[PDB]
Amino acid sequence: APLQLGNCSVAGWILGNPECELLISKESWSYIVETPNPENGTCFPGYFADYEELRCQLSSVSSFERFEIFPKESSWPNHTVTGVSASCSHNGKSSFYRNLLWLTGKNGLYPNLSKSYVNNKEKEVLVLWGVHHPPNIGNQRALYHTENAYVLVVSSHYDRVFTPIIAKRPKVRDQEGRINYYWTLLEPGDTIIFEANGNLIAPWYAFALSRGFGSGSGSCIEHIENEIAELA
Amino acid sequence: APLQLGNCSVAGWILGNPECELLISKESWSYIVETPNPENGTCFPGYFADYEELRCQLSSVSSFERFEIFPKESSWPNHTVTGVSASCSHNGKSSFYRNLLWLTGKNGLYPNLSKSYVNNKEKEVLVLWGVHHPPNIGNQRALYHTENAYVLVVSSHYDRVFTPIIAKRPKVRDQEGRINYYWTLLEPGDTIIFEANGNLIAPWYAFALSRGFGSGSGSCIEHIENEIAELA
Amino acid sequence: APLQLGNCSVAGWILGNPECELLISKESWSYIVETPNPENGTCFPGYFADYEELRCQLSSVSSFERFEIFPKESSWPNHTVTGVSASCSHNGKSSFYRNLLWLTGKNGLYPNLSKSYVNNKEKEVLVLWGVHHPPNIGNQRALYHTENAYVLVVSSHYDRVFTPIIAKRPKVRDQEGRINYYWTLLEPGDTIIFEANGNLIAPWYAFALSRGFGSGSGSCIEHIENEIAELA
Ligand SMILES: *[C@@H]1O[C@H](CO)[C@@H](O)[C@H](O)[C@H]1NC(C)=O
Ligand SMILES: *[C@@H]1O[C@H](CO)[C@@H](O)[C@H](O)[C@H]1NC(C)=O
Ligand SMILES: *[C@@H]1O[C@H](CO)[C@@H](O)[C@H](O)[C@H]1NC(C)=O
Ligand SMILES: *[C@@H]1O[C@H](CO)[C@@H](O)[C@H](O)[C@H]1NC(C)=O
Ligand SMILES: *[C@@H]1O[C@H](CO)[C@@H](O)[C@H](O)[C@H]1NC(C)=O
Ligand SMILES: *[C@@H]1O[C@H](CO)[C@@H](O)[C@H](O)[C@H]1NC(C)=O
Ligand SMILES: *[C@@H]1O[C@H](CO)[C@@H](O)[C@H](O)[C@H]1NC(C)=O
Ligand SMILES: *[C@@H]1O[C@H](CO)[C@@H](O)[C@H](O)[C@H]1NC(C)=O
Ligand SMILES: *[C@@H]1O[C@H](CO)[C@@H](O)[C@H](O)[C@H]1NC(C)=O
Ligand SMILES: *[C@@H]1O[C@H](CO)[C@@H](O)[C@H](O)[C@H]1NC(C)=O
Ligand SMILES: *[C@@H]1O[C@H](CO)[C@@H](O)[C@H](O)[C@H]1NC(C)=O
Ligand SMILES: *[C@@H]1O[C@H](CO)[C@@H](O)[C@H](O)[C@H]1NC(C)=O
Repeated sequence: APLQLGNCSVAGWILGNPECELLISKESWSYIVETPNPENGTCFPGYFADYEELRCQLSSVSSFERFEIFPKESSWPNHTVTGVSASCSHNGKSSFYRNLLWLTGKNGLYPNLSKSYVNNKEKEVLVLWGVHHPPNIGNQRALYHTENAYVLVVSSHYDRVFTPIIAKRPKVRDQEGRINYYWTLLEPGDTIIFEANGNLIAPWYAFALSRGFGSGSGSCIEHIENEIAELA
Repeated sequence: APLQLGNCSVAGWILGNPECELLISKESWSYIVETPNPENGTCFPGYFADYEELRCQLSSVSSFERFEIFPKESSWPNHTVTGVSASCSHNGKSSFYRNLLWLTGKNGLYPNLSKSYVNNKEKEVLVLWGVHHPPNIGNQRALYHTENAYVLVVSSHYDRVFTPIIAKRPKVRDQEGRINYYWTLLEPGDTIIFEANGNLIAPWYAFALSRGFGSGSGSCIEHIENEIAELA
Repeated sequence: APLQLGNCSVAGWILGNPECELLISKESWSYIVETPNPENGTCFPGYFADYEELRCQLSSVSSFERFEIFPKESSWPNHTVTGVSASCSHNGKSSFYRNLLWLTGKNGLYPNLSKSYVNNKEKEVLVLWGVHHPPNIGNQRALYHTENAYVLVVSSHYDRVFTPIIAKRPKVRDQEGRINYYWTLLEPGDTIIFEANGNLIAPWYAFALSRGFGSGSGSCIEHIENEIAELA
């Protein structure tokens, strides 16, 4: 039972690109069907880290659930949660991915961010977030009132620090700057911790994946050895 | 002739996890047998770099030898070589991997470390080392008497610098901090150089691998093309 | 129709190692034939990034064209374009890769470099460049009159900053220092931007690749699923 998907890419589907009306009551799947030359992927162009592995850790999924992880109403009273960009306009209305929140400062200097989530779903949780990369220091200051910020993400098995690189690139969809996307799988019983002083796009929704026994570690090269074994 | 292994992972076996009584007169093997859901892997939880490739560069091995590379008695007269952690307790006794030495300072400021080894085994040598990542600056100071240190590893074909990131993670096996593992293959005739001013877990033992003709470059994706060729 | 290649590696061929007389009227190919234990690869030893993927993005190619991207005569009036090294000596004459230019300063402090190229070939363009890593600060100063420099490379889909690490390694081909190689595929209509204040080896020639329909994204793991599908 292959999952049916339109003119969108997996990145668009998982990030929550408004242009993709994929919000349907679909649970498990054996395959993902994707247009070989998709258009509706990332609203704000940029690099999607480990994109190949995310089409291998979701190549076969059992029970699949979308749930809210960090509600905008209560999670960030001291920050702006309306980082809307006309980069894309569903119904001609500027909007952002429906699973992410682009946070900015207000009144004074961007207040420090310290939040965490504990996985009590009894399933592995896929958490997605981004890092903002301004085209200019003046724009970085406009959003965060600083010229120097970092994003740190910590879990039991994954730990990385992200540094924003300010530089102007060729315009893509009229964007001079760029957003990079990162993700990790949070094991049951663990905690994901986010710490930042600016240039953070926070997770809003997260996905719980049963996975089942359709794969091994899920990583690619582990979805081939099994395919070869099946032929042999 | 598959290699028999208990409830341990390859990481545990190669690092020297005391809980794994795998110290047997075993040389060559055609396969590695590993429990699909292993428990006895890394004593001090953390990230193991390039773990998939180390189960592909050792997927098929001819002559295999464990030898001492940097003896604790003579290699570090100016450092502590007893970085024991109760993280694990063989016979209920706190101990560390039997192939690695966690070095710390003594008396004064952690003395600078400059050591090297020349490969004269006529075989490729697998060298493993780690980098310490404190949960707090106070703990970094307790061990090294500094708040700023780096680890540099240089060879003919591999050259990387490691920077420790101090941050507290969720406790794993009661550990607030974390150790990352790195490795490289040193070609015959080359030299591996270690330079550091703190936060280093030095290699103690190293492995000489004949490898033979059971693989190509050894890298994965090079252990599949050959498998497909065999089917075809 | 496999491409015939001598005692050289792909890295040597694409970089332009003088010792490799592969400058022939060869266009498309279905396979690349390479000596399993090649000798004539990189003149100045060092690390070649993403080398496996460059033997998978060129595993099958249709029309293939070598063209000049940044002519030495007009592109750098304020820099030295004769960074010759005796590392190798075709006809016993010190020379450098015939697709790269090792730039150095002159008279005063290495002038800042800002250059770009727009892809109007209607084909994907493969751009190669390098980063210099001195064995000593004194040598870095001799070439660039500085002790601190960086290289930044920006495109629509790729954006990375390179930091040189000064350290002495074991001599390889009598070289105490080392050069690392990096590359990216520039899509039609995009622009590649190079910005640096030292330690840059600039692209001189670039390749236009038709590619055709002999592969998918071209990435490895995407050249295997197709091979397995063919068997099945
Ligand atoms: C994809 O685009 C084509 C052409 O506009 C359209 O006919 C098709 O319905 C689209 N797919 C979906 C799911 O809307
Ligand atoms: C979605 O794809 C259509 C082409 O069918 C394009 O016109 C539109 O701009 C795309 N929107 C986004 C957000 O990519
Ligand atoms: C917002 O700032 C006030 C200090 O003015 C602080 O007491 C409060 O806890 C902060 N709220 C959040 C969510 O950080
Ligand atoms: C966030 O906390 C760090 C110390 O951990 C501090 O140096 C930094 O200035 C704080 N951020 C802001 C905007 O004050
Ligand atoms: C692995 O664990 C099981 C269950 O305790 C035990 O019976 C088995 O002997 C263990 N394997 C080894 C090699 O000790
Ligand atoms: C080894 O595995 C056993 C479970 O059989 C567990 O109780 C013990 O704590 C583990 N020791 C280490 C060092 O992982
Ligand atoms: C230990 O320190 C002394 C200086 O007090 C130095 O002479 C000696 O060479 C050092 N030994 C090592 C192994 O670094
Ligand atoms: C190690 O040597 C470097 C210079 O290469 C020096 O800056 C550093 O302070 C030394 N380490 C210690 C603990 O003094
Ligand atoms: C490769 O080296 C061998 C041995 O010197 C030589 O005979 C052969 O002609 C070389 N290949 C090419 C293309 O020159
Ligand atoms: C090319 O290979 C030959 C061995 O046939 C070797 O003697 C020569 O030094 C190599 N030249 C380069 C630039 O690698
Ligand atoms: C060379 O330097 C002069 C300033 O003396 C500047 O006007 C000129 O544009 C520079 N040329 C290039 C190619 O950077
Ligand atoms: C290159 O420009 C930067 C500012 O973007 C400046 O800080 C740097 O010093 C310049 N390089 C040189 C050699 O002056």
